[PDB]
This record gives sequence, structure tokens and C-alpha cells, in this order.
Amino acid sequence: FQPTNGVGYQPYRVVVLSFELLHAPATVCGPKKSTNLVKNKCVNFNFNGLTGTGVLTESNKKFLPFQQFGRDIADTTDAVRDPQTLEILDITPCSFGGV
Amino acid sequence: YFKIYSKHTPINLVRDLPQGFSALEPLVDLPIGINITRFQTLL
Amino acid sequence: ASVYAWNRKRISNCVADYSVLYNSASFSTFKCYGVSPTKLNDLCFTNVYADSFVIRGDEVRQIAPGQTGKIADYNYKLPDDFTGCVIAWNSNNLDSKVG
Amino acid sequence: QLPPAYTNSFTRGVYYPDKVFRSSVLHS
Amino acid sequence: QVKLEESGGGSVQAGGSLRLICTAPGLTHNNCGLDWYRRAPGKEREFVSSISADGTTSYADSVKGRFTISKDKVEDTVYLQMNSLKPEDTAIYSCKTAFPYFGNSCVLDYWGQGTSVTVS
Ligand SMILES: *[C@@H]1O[C@H](CO)[C@@H](O[C@@H]2O[C@H](CO)[C@@H](O)[C@H](O)[C@H]2NC(C)=O)[C@H](O)[C@H]1NC(C)=O
Ligand SMILES: *[C@@H]1O[C@H](CO)[C@@H](O[C@@H]2O[C@H](CO)[C@@H](O)[C@H](O)[C@H]2NC(C)=O)[C@H](O)[C@H]1NC(C)=O
Ligand SMILES: *[C@@H]1O[C@H](CO)[C@@H](O)[C@H](O)[C@H]1NC(C)=O
Repeated sequence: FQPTNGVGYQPYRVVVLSFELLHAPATVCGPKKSTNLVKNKCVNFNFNGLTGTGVLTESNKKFLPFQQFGRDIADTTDAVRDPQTLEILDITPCSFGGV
Repeated sequence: YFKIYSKHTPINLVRDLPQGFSALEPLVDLPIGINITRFQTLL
Repeated sequence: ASVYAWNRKRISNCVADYSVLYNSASFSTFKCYGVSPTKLNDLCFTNVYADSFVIRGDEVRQIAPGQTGKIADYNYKLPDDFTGCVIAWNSNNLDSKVG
Repeated sequence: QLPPAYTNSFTRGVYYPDKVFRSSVLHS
Repeated sequence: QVKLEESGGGSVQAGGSLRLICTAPGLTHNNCGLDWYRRAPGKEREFVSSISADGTTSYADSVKGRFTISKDKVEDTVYLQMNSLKPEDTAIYSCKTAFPYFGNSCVLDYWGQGTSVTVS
């Protein structure tokens, strides 16, 4: 390929991105962007696919270094560990009642 | 997935398993995806 | 790499900042057949293969599913229903030396 | 060259089945 | 008698791809090559590309490296394959070709209406 060759004959580098999806756990993934943290307000949360609604407050329960969220005698979620700051948040239901 | 749980403990006893209770925290998960039917230790 | 022996690179168990290249806007020919690039940074795949090869300005359009060529006949051919992206930088400047 | 030996695993090999926190409770 | 015509244009992003369609139904017998110029409000027509009867290609200094002027193998439809258009390339493009004289199939010329190209 000449240094001053014409465009119809110039060299051109090329890369092909070929995709593989076998029968196995997936390995190459797209990045997931995170919103910001809000406390003390009835909000709509999603911690690593764990989704729900309620009021997030701070707590004093102490997980074990490998645990992700708590549960209750009725097997309902009530606490969660934030993926980044590594704190323990309590979840309380959004107020409701009769009139 | 291939999952490995483990635990360490100190003992002073010979030639037999101690009678005790202790749980095993998870240690690693590796997403290989290979059929396994046999294994062997190395020492 | 050389056109005769194109170079294949394996990518697995990481995250593809595809936006870091979708935000380049200084490129010669980038077309992904099989998936719209809008969600390219928002997917999960088992494996990625980067095949690097060198073509001519006229040979740039040769390497495609269904389009033939001398290098396409000899160096490599794409499959009938390839699912992947083709990227080509048609720069004579650095791909070829003086003389 | 010896014959195989056996012994008795009294109560061993209990692992946290998953990554959930529970307190003062009896799970099944 | 319109022997050069331009179409297929529109608006493209920066970093996006486009394709241009210029029709020269009498370009083969001329043996005097096809061009691409572009005019801007307040600017004189400056060449975008130039493809001769042999297939050697020249381009506007702002477009070379990405603009690729090419002829169809059959039914010559000289396209201009580009990617990552820049907001400056927006203009009234055109094709220019010389057409037969009494004895010359060349420099006696005719211009094309042009393709309006908008890069936003
Ligand atoms: C996740 O990344 C954030 C961003 O840096 C980390 O937050 C900082 O961690 C450093 C560690 O020394 C502290 O000094 C800063 O005060 C933290 N906050 C900032 C920089 O705003 C966080 O620790 C990381 N967590 C994990 C689990 O990787
Ligand atoms: C590797 O390549 C990338 C992609 O070009 C470089 O990142 C920038 O990409 C833009 C895209 O047009 C160029 O205009 C810039 O000149 C590139 N460089 C910078 C510093 O912005 C990246 O720099 C390259 N790195 C190496 C080590 O080659
Ligand atoms: C694993 O076994 C399953 C069925 O037992 C079979 O379909 C699969 O091909 C096997 N894979 C390997 C890698 O042995």
C-alpha cells in the first residue's frame, strides 16, 4: 500500500467484533449506571434487581461480611446493604390507612 | 456455576473427627460451566 | 497484523465500555449486523472475538456477508448470517509507511 | 497396601444456603 | 436533457453514517470524469470529490479519509460512502460532468442540480 495511494487503493485497518453466546453463564457484560441515594422519603428503589417501594432509613443491625439483605418471620424483605457505601438500611412500608 | 464453601478451625486431637458444630461461610463462585464427574486430591 | 493471517483475540469476563467508542465520531466505517449499536453497551454476551485484518480502500467493502474478494476468498470469509459488528479505519497515514 | 477405613461424621457440613440475614429465628 | 441529477440526501448525526446517490445516465460515453462539488450560502462551489474514467479518486480536504467515491460495478451509480459526518459538510452538493462536443466527449461541460446535505 503506497504512502500516497488514492482512497480507492489506500490501506485500511479493520476489526471484526464477533459475538459468542454459548450454553453457560454469561461473562462479557455492559456497564450498569447507578442513580443517587435518597433517604426519609417514600421512594421506589432497586438494589441489584431487588425492587420495591418504601422508606429507606439508617439502622444498627450488623450483617455478616457476605450477606446482602435481611428478612422477617413472614419472609418479607426489611433491610438491605447498599452496594457501594456498605451500610445497612431499613425498609419501612409507605404509610396507608382508612378515613 | 461452581461453588466453594469453607471453614478453618484449631484442634488438638488425633486420628479422628471431633464432635462439634460449625457452619461454613461461602468462599467463591466461579462461572465455568463444565460437566464434572470425577476428582482427585494433590499433596 | 498481516492480512494473510488475521489475528483473533478473546475477550471474556469483563465489561464492554462500548460507549467509549460509540462516542468517537472520527471513524471510517462501523456497522453492526444483528443488533442496533444503541444497546451495544447494554447487553451481556458469553464471549467476544476481535479479529484484526488489513484491507484496501477498495477491499473495505469486500469483507461482508455475501460480498466476495481476493482476500475475502483467501484470508477469511464471513458466515451466511453473521451476528457481529464490522469496524474499519481507512487510514493510509499509519497503516502504511513512506515508500 | 491396606483396606479402606471409615468413620462417622456426627454433625458436620452445614453451610449457609444463601446470602440472607435472619436473626433469632428457626428456618426450614 | 438533465444529464446530472443528485438525490438520496438528508440529515445525519455527527458520528453517524450516510450514503449519497448521484445519477449520471450518460457518464460512460463521455470518458470525462464525474465530480462532486458543494456550495454554501456565501461560498463558491468547492469540489467534494472527483472520480475519473479510470477510477482514481480525489476528495475535498475536509472529507478525504472518510468520503469514498465509488462506481457501481454494473449500472454505474457513483455513490459517496461516508461515516461520521461533521456539521461543516452540510451544503448544496452537486455533480459535474463534461458531455459531447462535435468531436470532444469532454470539457464542454454540464453541472448537476445537487444534493442538499445536512449534518446536525
Ligand atoms: C466504591 O467507590 C467509591 C468511590 O471512590 C468509594 O467511596 C470512597 O471510598 C474511599 C476509600 O478510601 C473513601 O476514602 C471515600 O470517602 C469514599 N467516597 C467518595 C470518594 O466519595 C467506595 O469506598 C467504593 N466501595 C467499594 C465497595 O468498592
Ligand atoms: C486508543 O484509541 C482511542 C480511540 O481513538 C484513543 O482515544 C481517542 O479517540 C478519539 C476518537 O476520534 C481521538 O480523536 C483521540 O485522538 C484519541 N485519543 C485521545 C487522547 O483522546 C486513545 O487515545 C488511543 N490510545 C492509545 C494509547 O493508542
Ligand atoms: C454435559 O452433560 C449434558 C447432559 O448430561 C450434555 O448435554 C452436555 O453436552 C455435556 N457437556 C459436557 C461439556 O460434557
